[PDB]
Amino acid sequence: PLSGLKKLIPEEGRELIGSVKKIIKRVSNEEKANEMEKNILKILIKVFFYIDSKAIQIGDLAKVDRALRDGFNHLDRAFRYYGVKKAADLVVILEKASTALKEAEQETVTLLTPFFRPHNIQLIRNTFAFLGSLDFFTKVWDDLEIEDDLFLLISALNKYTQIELI
Ligand SMILES: CCCCCCCCCCCCCCCC(=O)OC[C@H](COP(=O)(O)OCCN)OC(=O)CCCCCCCCCCCCCCC
Ligand code: NA
Repeated sequence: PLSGLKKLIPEEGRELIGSVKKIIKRVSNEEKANEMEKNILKILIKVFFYIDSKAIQIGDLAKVDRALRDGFNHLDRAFRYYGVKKAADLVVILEKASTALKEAEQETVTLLTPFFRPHNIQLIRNTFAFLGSLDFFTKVWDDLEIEDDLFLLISALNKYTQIELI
C-alpha cells in the first residue's frame, strides 16, 4: 500500500504533502494529485536514504532548502492578499515564488542527477514544473472554495521555514 511510504517521512512532510494533495485535487484532478504525491514521496525517500547512507551531505541541500524557503515566503506574502485581489494583480509575488521554486528545481536536479536514472530526473522536472507553475498559483488564487485548504498549505509551509536545516 501507501502507508509504508508516508511512515519514512517526518510529520511535517506528511502535513505538507497532504495539504498539497488536497490543493492539486481541488484545482487539477485526482490522478494528478495522487501522481504528484507519489512523486514527492519517492523523491523524499530516495533523498533521505542518500543522506542516511552518507552518499551526500546534509549541506548539499543548502541551495534547495534556501530556494524552497524563499518560495514559501513569497507564497505567504501572496497568501496575505488572498480574497482581496486576483491572481493577475498578484503576479509579482507569485512569479517571485515561481522563480524561487525553479531555482529549487534546478538545484535538486543538479544534486540528484549522479544518482537517479533519467526517468526519476524527468519526474523531478515534472513535479517541480507542475507544483511551481505560475499558472498553478493563478488557478489556486482565483478559485473561491480554497481559502480553507490553502490556509492549511500556507500554515504547513510556514512551519517548514521554522525548521532551519543545518
Ligand atoms: C514544488 C516543490 C516540489 C518538491 C518535490 C521534490 C521533493 C523535494 C526534494 C528536496 C528535499 C528538500 C530538502 C530536504 C531536507 C529535509 O527534508 O529536512 C527538512 C525536514 C526535516 O526532516 P528530519 O528532521 O526528519 O530530517 C533531517 C535530517 N537531515 O524534512 C521535511 O520536512 C521534508 C519536506 C519536503 C518539502 C516539501 C516539498 C513539496 C513542496 C510543495 C509545496 C510547494 C508548492 C505549493 C503550491 C501552492
Ligand atoms: Na477550501
